[PDB]
Amino acid sequence: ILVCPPLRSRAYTPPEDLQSRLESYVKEVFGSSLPSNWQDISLEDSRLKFNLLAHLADDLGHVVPNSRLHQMCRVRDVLDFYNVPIQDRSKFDELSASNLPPNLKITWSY
Amino acid sequence: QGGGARALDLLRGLPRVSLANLKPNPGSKKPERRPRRLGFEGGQTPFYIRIPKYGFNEGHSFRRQYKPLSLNRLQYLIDLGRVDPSQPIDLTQLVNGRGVTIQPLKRDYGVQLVEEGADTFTAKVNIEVQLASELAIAAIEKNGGVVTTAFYDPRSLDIVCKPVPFFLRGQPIPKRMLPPEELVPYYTDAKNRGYLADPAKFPEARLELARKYGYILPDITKDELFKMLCTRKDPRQIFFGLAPGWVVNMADKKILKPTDENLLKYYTS
Amino acid sequence: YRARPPPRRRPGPRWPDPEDLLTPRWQLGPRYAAKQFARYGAASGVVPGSLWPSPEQLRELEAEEREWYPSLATMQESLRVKQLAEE
Amino acid sequence: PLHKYPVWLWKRLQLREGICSRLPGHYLRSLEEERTPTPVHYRPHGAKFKINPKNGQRERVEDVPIPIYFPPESQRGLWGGEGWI
Amino acid sequence: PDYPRFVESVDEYQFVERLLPATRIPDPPKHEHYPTPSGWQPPRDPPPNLPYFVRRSRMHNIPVYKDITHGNRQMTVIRKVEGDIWALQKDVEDFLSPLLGKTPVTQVNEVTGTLRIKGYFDQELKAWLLEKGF
Amino acid sequence: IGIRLTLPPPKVVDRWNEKRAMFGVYDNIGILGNFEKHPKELIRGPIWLRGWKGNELQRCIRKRKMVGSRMFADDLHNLNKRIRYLYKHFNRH
Amino acid sequence: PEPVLRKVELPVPTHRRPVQAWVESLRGFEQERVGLADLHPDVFATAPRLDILHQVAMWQKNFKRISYAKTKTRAEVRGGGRKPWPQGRARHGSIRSPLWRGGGVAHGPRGPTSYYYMLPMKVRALGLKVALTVKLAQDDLHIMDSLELPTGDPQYLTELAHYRRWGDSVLLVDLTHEEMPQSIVEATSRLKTFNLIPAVGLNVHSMLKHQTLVLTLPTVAFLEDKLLWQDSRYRPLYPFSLPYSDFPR
Ligand SMILES: [Mg+2]
Ligand SMILES: [Mg+2]
Ligand SMILES: [Mg+2]
Repeated sequence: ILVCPPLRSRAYTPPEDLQSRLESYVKEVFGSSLPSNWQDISLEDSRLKFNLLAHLADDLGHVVPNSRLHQMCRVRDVLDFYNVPIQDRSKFDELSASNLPPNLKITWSY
Repeated sequence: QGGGARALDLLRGLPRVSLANLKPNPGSKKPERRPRRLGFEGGQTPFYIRIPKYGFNEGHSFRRQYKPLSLNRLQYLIDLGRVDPSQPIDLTQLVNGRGVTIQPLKRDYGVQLVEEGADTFTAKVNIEVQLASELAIAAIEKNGGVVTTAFYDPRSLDIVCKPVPFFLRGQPIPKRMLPPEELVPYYTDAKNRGYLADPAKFPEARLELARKYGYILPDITKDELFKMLCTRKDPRQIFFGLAPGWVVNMADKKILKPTDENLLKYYTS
Repeated sequence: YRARPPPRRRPGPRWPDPEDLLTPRWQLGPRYAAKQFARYGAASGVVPGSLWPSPEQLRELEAEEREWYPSLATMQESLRVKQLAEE
Repeated sequence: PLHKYPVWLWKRLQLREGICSRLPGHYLRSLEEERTPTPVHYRPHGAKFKINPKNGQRERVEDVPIPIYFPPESQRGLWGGEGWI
Repeated sequence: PDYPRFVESVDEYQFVERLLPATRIPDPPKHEHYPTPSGWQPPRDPPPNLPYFVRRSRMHNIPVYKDITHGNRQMTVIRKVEGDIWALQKDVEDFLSPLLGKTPVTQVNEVTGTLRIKGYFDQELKAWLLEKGF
Repeated sequence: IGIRLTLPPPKVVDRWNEKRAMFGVYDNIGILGNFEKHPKELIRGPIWLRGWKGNELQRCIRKRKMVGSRMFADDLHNLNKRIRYLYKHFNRH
Repeated sequence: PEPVLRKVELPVPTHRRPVQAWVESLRGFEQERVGLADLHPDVFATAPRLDILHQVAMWQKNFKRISYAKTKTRAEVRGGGRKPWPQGRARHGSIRSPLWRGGGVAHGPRGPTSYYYMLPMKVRALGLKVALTVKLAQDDLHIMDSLELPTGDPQYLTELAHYRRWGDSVLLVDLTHEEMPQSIVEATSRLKTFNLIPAVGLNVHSMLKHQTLVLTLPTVAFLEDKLLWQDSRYRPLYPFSLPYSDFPR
């Protein structure tokens, strides 16, 4: 039988070594032909774009959604996207996580 | 720079579009109001009655109508590739290119070529129309083109304008009738380039137009497209290359011709 | 769920039962057979020879033509007579 | 609700049932035929088409027979198609 | 029973195919000299680099149309506008203000991508848009 | 008086029953199906009201024309009377 | 093995570029990012016209509506022909007057009543483009290479949608009814919110009803071909059902 893997958390925090980790991945997909201005490499080629984004999603675990795929024109655009943290906390947790004054009590009935 | 992409970008943040959050465009719906003989003046003779009768519209339904096709429109159609000047241009090609709209049920008898745009008309065409003005004919001839005026009857006009609907009826191609007695003079006159006019007179009439309007009558016989330019349909032929009596089988892509002597004599008569 | 098969126009010629009284008369005659051949051609099953008029129908056609559609010579001759009288 | 067949067709449906259906085919045809009687009390149009004098246009013309009433007495005699108008 | 004899000729069917119309609007043929005798000119290639783009109509014409309501409100409409429509409004205002002598009254419909201008400027706007390369 | 003293049985609508789940499917049969069929052919209902709309007078005239011969005597009599009534009403007589 | 890379078959306007979606697969839970597909910008990146969606949604709601409600007028209620005698007789004309209990309805429904109307063909086509564009812009559109499943069990498809965070309701669109894989047919036939339709059945109402839209790669090519045809077509000489030089194909 096939067992469904557990639901993945959507939380994402950019790794500190992201720029270095991307530079390596870019050298793999695009070779070492153009180290200068690596962030300006265009992603017009679908095959190269798939390999780069697919590698990042596999490693980092965070994938560019369909709505943003066309926006990844250059490698710099891909770098900007992965520099944005994502939070997967519920609204109740978000409200509780924010420091609440002693006289504010929030109860979640769901 | 981004106006379409900005709207789609805003969509990403907003809630999922669904049946629960739709609304009509403001101004498209007027709010309903809830309560919660004409021509009679009350005794005097109505205005529309006290006016005398005059035959303004008498016989309107039997008057012939012709859709005007200008040289501007014809040149514009050629420029955009919707009518091809390298082949004979007739009602079918004009209708197929959406250049003109013909309503046989509204007493349309074809297209009348009008001189508007003659100054800038540059195309060399072989065109068949129902009526043509003197200036319109001169504009076409001055460019080396050929213009001929031909008559289609209501039934023939309907078929020529929309061939495919006719072929689906399953009837043999009829032979188009001759013009009525009143029109016969127009279509047998070389000055109009009538399709029933003597071919020998044409050179004289063609030269007279060149003299009057001050251009040198070109020799189309020397033209490479001369064969196409002189292509014309028999007075009884609705379509080029198709004789009366033939049955078109679009499903099998075949044409059926009758071999009966009596039928052949009728269709060729 | 799974949607039911898309509605499709019934294929081929439809020959309504002639005996059935509810069969519309317009579907019975020859004008209907001719349209079934034009649309479906050989698959219609209509004998192509029926498409043209018969000797009886042809005789009536020619009779109608001569009565109301005079020849070119007749119209040209008639016009000359009228032109002379008016002049 | 609606009837399955038009009420005017009910008569023809009767001939398809029971004793009427068993009648000879040749006899049943005589009943089905609806030939037009020879014009007696009206003058028929000569041709299918005529030229309208008012507008000088060829228009289709149709012959409309006059309704003739035949009294029971006529059935005993021979009136040659004539009847009360 | 007896029926007139007939022959099946496939060769002549080519003439029937001439009679069949096309659903798709043909692409304009290439010309050696532009504009054409009727005045038509194709859109520039590559597209002009601007914050907005004005698409051609399905008939390859510039989508500038005269409009009138109430019998007296003459208006000009520019349709099929993409990108920053507000940038086009300022460009139209700068272009038409000398001719009128005042700022032209206009309406920007961002949803439909339509610019509505009071008064008839269809001919002037068509030539103005043609120069830009639309 | 005039108002129920108890709550009516709670309404339970199955939003995902087969009929609702497939509502609207094939409404684009023509645009997406080479125009072999028109969307109005999907419409089920009275033979005289398929892909056609009109006011009550127009509906009554249309119904009598298409199925008048098949109607029951009393129904046909009412329809004829209605048309005459509506003809005067809609023509401001 | 090899990335499935779909390119836009039809010409794209030179001033626009195609939008893109990930190509996924239903053969396994983690079989996302199996390819990258290009989508015609005029079909999947049109202006988000919510007003047009309302036009087409309401048209779908009401165009085939037939109301069978009917009441009886004072002329149709049983009896009531005479003028009631109680003391002249005229004071009341009939006992079936609307004012009388048991009388005719003065202004009631007079059905069957049709609500049929048709939006212009180009408007209905535009609605489909907007719905497709809205789904992609809101990350509710997933493109599949095929609808083939490892098994026909519905619990697999349910768990798969949950793992990929699709949503409570999913509309599955395949190219043709006849060639639908049996595995997906069996799974969706037992699911109320997971509905499988052919491409010809695509409509705005179903797309809005279902939170998630799943289209196969062949369906994308089919959709772009049909919807883009409206943009470049002539005005009709006669119905498109009749023969044309270039239609169909
Ligand atoms: Mg207007
Ligand atoms: Mg009564
Ligand atoms: Mg009652």
